[PDB]
Amino acid sequence: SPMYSIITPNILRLESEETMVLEAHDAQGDVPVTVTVHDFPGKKLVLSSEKTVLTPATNHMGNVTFTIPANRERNKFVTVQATFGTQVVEKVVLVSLQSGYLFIQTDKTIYTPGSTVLYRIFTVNHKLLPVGRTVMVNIENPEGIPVKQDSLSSQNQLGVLPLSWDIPELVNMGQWKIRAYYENSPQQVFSTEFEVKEYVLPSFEVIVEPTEKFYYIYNEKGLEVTITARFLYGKKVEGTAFVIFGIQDGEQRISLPESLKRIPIEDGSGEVVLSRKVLLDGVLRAEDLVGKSLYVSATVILHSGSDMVQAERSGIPIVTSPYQIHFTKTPKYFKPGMPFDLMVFVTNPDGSPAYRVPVAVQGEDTVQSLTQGDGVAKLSINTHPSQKPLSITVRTKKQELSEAEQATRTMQALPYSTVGNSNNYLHLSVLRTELRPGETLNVNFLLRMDRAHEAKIRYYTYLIMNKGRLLKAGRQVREPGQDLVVLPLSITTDFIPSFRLVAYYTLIGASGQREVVADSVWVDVKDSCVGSLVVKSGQSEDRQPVPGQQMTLKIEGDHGARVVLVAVDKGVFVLNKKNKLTQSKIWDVVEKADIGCTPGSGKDYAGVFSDAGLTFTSSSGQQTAQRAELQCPQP
Amino acid sequence: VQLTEKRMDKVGKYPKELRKCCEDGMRENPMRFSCQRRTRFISLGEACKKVFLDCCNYITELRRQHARALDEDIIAEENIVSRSEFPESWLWNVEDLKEPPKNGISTKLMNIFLKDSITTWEILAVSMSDKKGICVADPFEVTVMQDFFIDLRLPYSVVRNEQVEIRAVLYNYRQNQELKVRVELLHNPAFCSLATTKRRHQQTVTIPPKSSLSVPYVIVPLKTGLQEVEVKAAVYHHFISDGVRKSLKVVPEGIRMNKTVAVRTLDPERLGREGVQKEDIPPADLSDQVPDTESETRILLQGTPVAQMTEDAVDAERLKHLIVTPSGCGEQNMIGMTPTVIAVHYLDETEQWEKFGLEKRQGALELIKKGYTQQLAFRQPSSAFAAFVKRAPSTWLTAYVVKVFSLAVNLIAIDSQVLCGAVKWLILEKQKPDGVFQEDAPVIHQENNNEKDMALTAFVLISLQEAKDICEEQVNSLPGSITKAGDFLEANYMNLQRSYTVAIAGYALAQMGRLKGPLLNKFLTTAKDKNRWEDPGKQLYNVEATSYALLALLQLKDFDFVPPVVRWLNEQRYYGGGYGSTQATFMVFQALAQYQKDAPDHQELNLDVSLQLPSRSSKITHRIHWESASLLRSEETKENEGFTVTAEGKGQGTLSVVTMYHAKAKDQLTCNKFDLKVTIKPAPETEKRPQDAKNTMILEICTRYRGDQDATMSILDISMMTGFAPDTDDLKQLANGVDRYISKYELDKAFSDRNTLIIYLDKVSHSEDDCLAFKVHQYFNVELIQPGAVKVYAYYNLEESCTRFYHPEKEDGKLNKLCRDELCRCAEENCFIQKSDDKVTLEERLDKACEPGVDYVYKTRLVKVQLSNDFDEYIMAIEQTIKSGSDEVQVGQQRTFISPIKCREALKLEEKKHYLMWGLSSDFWGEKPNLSYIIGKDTWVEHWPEEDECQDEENQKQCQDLGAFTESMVVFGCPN
Ligand SMILES: *[C@@H]1O[C@H](CO)[C@@H](O[C@@H]2O[C@H](CO)[C@@H](O[C@@H]3O[C@H](CO[C@@H]4O[C@H](CO)[C@@H](O)[C@H](O)[C@@H]4O)[C@@H](O)[C@H](O[C@@H]4O[C@H](CO)[C@@H](O)[C@H](O)[C@@H]4O)[C@@H]3O)[C@H](O)[C@H]2NC(C)=O)[C@H](O)[C@H]1NC(C)=O
Ligand SMILES: *[C@@H]1O[C@H](CO)[C@@H](O[C@@H]2O[C@H](CO)[C@@H](O)[C@H](O)[C@H]2NC(C)=O)[C@H](O)[C@H]1NC(C)=O
Repeated sequence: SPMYSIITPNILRLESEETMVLEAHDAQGDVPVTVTVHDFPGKKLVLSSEKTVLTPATNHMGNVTFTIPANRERNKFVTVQATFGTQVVEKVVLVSLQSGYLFIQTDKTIYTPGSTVLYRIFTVNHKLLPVGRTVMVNIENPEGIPVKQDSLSSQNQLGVLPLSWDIPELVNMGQWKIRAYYENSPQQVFSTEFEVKEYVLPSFEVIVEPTEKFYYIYNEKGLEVTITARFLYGKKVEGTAFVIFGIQDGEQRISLPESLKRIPIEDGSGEVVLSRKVLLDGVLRAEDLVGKSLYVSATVILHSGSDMVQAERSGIPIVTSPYQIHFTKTPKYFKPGMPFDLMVFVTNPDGSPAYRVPVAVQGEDTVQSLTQGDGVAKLSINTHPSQKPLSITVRTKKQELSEAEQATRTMQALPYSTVGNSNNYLHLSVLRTELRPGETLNVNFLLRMDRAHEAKIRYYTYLIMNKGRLLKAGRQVREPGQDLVVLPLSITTDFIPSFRLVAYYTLIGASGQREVVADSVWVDVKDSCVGSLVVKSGQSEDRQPVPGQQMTLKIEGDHGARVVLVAVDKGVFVLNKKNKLTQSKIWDVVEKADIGCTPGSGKDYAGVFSDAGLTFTSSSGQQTAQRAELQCPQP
Repeated sequence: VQLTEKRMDKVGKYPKELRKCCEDGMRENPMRFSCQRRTRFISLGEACKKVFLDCCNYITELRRQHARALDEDIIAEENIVSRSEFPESWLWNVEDLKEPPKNGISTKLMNIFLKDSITTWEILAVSMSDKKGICVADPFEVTVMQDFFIDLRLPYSVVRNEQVEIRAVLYNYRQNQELKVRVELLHNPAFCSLATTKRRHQQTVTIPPKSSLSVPYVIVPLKTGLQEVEVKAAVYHHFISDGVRKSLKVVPEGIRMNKTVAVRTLDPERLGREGVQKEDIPPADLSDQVPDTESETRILLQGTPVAQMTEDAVDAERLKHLIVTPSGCGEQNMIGMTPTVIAVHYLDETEQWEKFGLEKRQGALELIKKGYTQQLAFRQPSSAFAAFVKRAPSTWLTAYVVKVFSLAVNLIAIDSQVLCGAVKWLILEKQKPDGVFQEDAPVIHQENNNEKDMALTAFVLISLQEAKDICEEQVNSLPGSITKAGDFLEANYMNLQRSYTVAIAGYALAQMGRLKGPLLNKFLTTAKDKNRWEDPGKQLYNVEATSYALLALLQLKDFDFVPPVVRWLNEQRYYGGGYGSTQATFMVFQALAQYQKDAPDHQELNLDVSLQLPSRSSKITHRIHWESASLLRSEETKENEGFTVTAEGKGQGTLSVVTMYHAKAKDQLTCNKFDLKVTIKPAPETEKRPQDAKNTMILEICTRYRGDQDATMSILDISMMTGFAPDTDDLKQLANGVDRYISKYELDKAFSDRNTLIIYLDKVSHSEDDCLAFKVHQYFNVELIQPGAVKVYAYYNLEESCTRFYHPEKEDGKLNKLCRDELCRCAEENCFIQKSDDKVTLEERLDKACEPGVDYVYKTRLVKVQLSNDFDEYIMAIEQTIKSGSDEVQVGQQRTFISPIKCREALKLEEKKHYLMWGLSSDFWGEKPNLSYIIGKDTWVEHWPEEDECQDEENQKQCQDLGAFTESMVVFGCPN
């Protein structure tokens, strides 16, 4: 009795390279395979041939990759054909009308009326390679009204679209936006915002910043702040400063009137404190403030002139712990009997990861671990083969922090299923490292099943899912009686920013029916460039630059590559600070487009495939559910 | 004892929606305005008033106690995220990497010149390879640093013979080392400095670490124009050899004036006579001219009444030349569009882009884009458009905006959402069921209450006919709304009294063809001389009304009434060779250009204008021809001559003649429609001014309209004195206060002739003076400064205005700064023959009086002295003409001798004492019969002792010297 498998991504993007992975379980000789796709329901036919031969000498491997043409256009669906001689398997898959990515660069985020906005539009596909499409670029004022409209193509420009706009000296104040969409996809629009404010050039600069990035509520020391003021040419200021503290409730601000203090400024340096006493008198009860944020307002009046500068530091997070703990990386499903690996995510109150945070599990600690630079550490707990849902709690245990200062977090992990009640599992485990392209990564295949059908399992099929597409496919051999097999996977620049790994095995079941156990795991790689680009001083170091001077710039990039440059004042660059066009911020947009949802595993045997962005369908009666939705469950 | 903190504690109470009114009430007032007084200027609810009143009541009593017994008194406020001015981005260029790769590494050297800014630059790079995709590089930091830096700090402008003290600021950036520097001001004969040709002026100064130093210089500018001031610096021990060379502008002693002299339509045939047209043009008055200033007469020939305008409306940097007024308000800002729109239309319909230049068009379209972009700043929810951003929306203004927008839909992209929402607004919300339109804002334009209803509906109905077949499907009840308004017109039209309305509403009715019979007669008989529809006093409105009447005449295709009207409109240019205001200009522009487009007459250009200036030997022969990119020609003369113009054969055009000169100060003699009292007083010395301000003063303006109804859109045009600058805090408070005494301030130095501050007002009360005051700071100390000017005027009727000058105060003997040495004696040399040495022998007199230049030699007796602030007038009676010039003068007649203010102390002429004077024919000033004299570098002034006092010791020596001179000049004269 044979078995024939068709494996395909969850949502099929039009006009793009898509892989239809085919196999053959238990078949004497080889069988011709042709795949064809139709509109559902209708005799349309978007692809005809594309044949592959399932050679026994190659374990029956099949690629057949094709791009679906875009034509007559409630969320559309396509019926896919998988003919293996006589018996044919079909699937109703969801279609996606999504071009790719537009990125918008702006030299500054704030402008004066009169000045020029220098912006570029980067046109790239799903592999983040440049592609020549038609794009439409608008400039809106804060009131939504478009004041500049352009239709331009991005071919021969190899990606880049340089544009310019002069702000008239009498114009709307506020957050002007730059909307940009592919003419192929007026549905999907990309935006960047900038301000116009108005000409304001203060005499001196004031920076108000606390000694701590946060406030610990029970800490009786209070929130100390350092007021620094100095002229634009580095003269230390002498004057007076009026500070006042307040609590921000999401986007509603409550001024604490009794926190207003008047301090003298001596040699550009000043000191003030918001006490816990006065803090709690601005509302009561301490715990209600955890999650709220504090802000300072500093007004510095000179001793010489009447000149006066204001400065505001807000978003100072009130915390019960200097650290956070997250389970957003950890799978939500465990396999009773097998070990369960936790991907604990530890962040500072602001959002950035925290290096070296000793963490352990509640109920049974010891062993411990150490956080990497990406703020992740792995923790495993072997629990009993129980059908009961597992509730885990992970605390932190940093040295030189009090026990009442640490952070705690709970998650709920539901059991597998093994339909129907056969208790045979597969566990994928990976080492948590700062892994860089070019290195090798060991992948552990753990088997747990009754000692009767454990000799029949000869191979594991593993599948790579990268950037929503199917990446690589292969096999993993197994000698009967083996409880663990390792896979040497060679990571390249094709796995950035992150890749999923689905592994499954199939056999004649314990009772009589087919059993197909599956599991998935998520692995993050160093989220940087596919190529590279470096800017440094071309001249032999020597001495520092001087105004109006000739200097040399070295550009270390990729052959044939096009490099677009701009030189901005550090004063506006550090003034962003959220619309920064980083490489990390580029991959973040690729991750939030990725499919699907669950950071690994599933509710059942085929709930794994859907939660990783795949549709498994058997020649028997074992398939995944139909995905009619494009996005995920609400965060 | 806190006051700053007792403040904000009071703002501490009161709900969120109210802290605005309390905050603004706690503030003081530039005027002495009281608490209750401040109210009723306040525009919000009465809940807002109750807080405002309670809070300044609270504070004015609290600081009223501070006087009884150096502490701050300001607001901490909320949310100012300041600093917007950052250095412009650069290196906006693209380079691809074509160097042979070394395992990916494709190094590409790139050479650049760093900007001359002391800052830290952030170079951002983004790669794009069709092999390996996009790659955003890390920021590269370059800290551009300089140890020593000079900044030369000069005033915006200095008036000739003023005494500015400039300063050279020097910065030492070194973090732990004080710089010693040798700094020098270089000699420039343009101005008296401490540096002369004799010896230089260098001095050593030591600048502390991480700080700056100011080095003052006194300069007395002798010549007008742009003069170069240069300080040079050589720092000790370091070979840092730096210097700064800026240019300060020395303006003359009065106020700039473009005086329109003539206009005259140039049309041979038409009443220009078969005796082809001859045109007499009188000399410009220039009676009030400033002694020793230039003038210039600009004669312009126009091939078409619209030509200068067409030329200007098309160009971006000459577009502002259509209007003498500021353009920072709802309807004023429409220069950005209106002229250009009609000008492009005009050239489209007459097919002239070919000869004129097609390149200019794409340029012209960009202006209308820009203008449109600007106009959107005035647009509110929903689509309503107000005269000032975030303020009560205007029915008149929206109507206007709807017109130009509707008439632009073809030229640039107009958002139909923006356009049709406005038409949707005017109709659904502003039109009464009677067909009339309502105005709920304060009126921008020309004020039973018919005609109020009749005029505004006329203006709105003219707007809706442009949106007719654009907002068809967008706005449902357009065609019915126009009908309602059209019906209201042809019923009440026969009751119209004001000549203005009869035209505008006449045109509105003409557009429908509903101006007929008895109504048409009404429209036609309202014109004086059958060439204009005009009203008493309302001058620039008559240019507006007449223009409409032309548009109505063209709408009726009645091309007999038209010629004389176009002639009249052609010549109503009293502010330069131009109509003055926006609404005036764009109205005549449209109509005159509409005449060009709707003419059944091939009125072609072959004009042959010849010019004979009595100053030039050669005639001037201009030939303006149709089919040549121009239709323009101009000529300049430095002399104020009366000349004669001759036009010949075929063409209807214009001949604008305008002279520019500098009229003296002196407050306007007959403010006929506006009252103005201007005051400047020293603020208390502990007021706390900005760190650079040497001295602060309070400037109070008080103005009142002389009409039976309030004046609408009006302007204060305040030109600061020299070195002075207005406190932008106080002006803000005046415009952004919950009270609000102002609609906005401009502070625009268009260019040159002293930096100006423009204040927009919604109205000027005719009931009482409308006072507002504000602080001015003096960032340089100056001596002998000339008065700054202030001008009020109605924005839409410039004919009504008032000009006053303001000046600190004497208090007995004006002071210099300084004398003590040659620097002071340098300045005085300029005026009056510098004796010095005090020899002055009889033999020395005869040599100097015999200069071939010496035209007159009088013995005068000083009758009256009328010393002003800018120039001194000495009225001298002639006692004996020892030598008469081209100016004959009788013994016993009087001549007025003018001297600069910087020479009063040197001349020291006491009233009713006798003098010996002489000088060149160059000294003569202002033609007969009454002549004046200018005491200049060639004017010998000397005291003539009286007879009763020739007995004294110091006099008998000097007495018979003058007696020997008197005879040896009458009896014998000059020997050679
Ligand atoms: C009051 O009446 C006076 C006249 O008495 C007028 O005020 C000024 O009058 C000047 C003549 O005395 C006018 O100068 C003309 O402006 C030209 C500007 O050049 C243009 O540049 C633009 C770039 O945007 C180009 O597109 C054009 O093609 C032109 O080239 C000057 O070229 C011209 O004289 C020049 O001066 C420059 C100085 O840098 C020289 O380098 C050059 O060799 C040449 O001699 C002349 O100055 C001027 O238009 C005008 N200034 C104002 C106010 O703009 C006004 O008509 C009246 N004032 C008002 C507004 O009431
Ligand atoms: C499916 O076919 C592709 C394309 O033939 C294969 O991927 C690589 O193909 C290139 C052809 O130049 C070979 O050099 C590589 O060795 C192949 N890489 C491997 C082994 O995966 C591959 O056979 C299949 N890849 C997928 C999408 O599973």
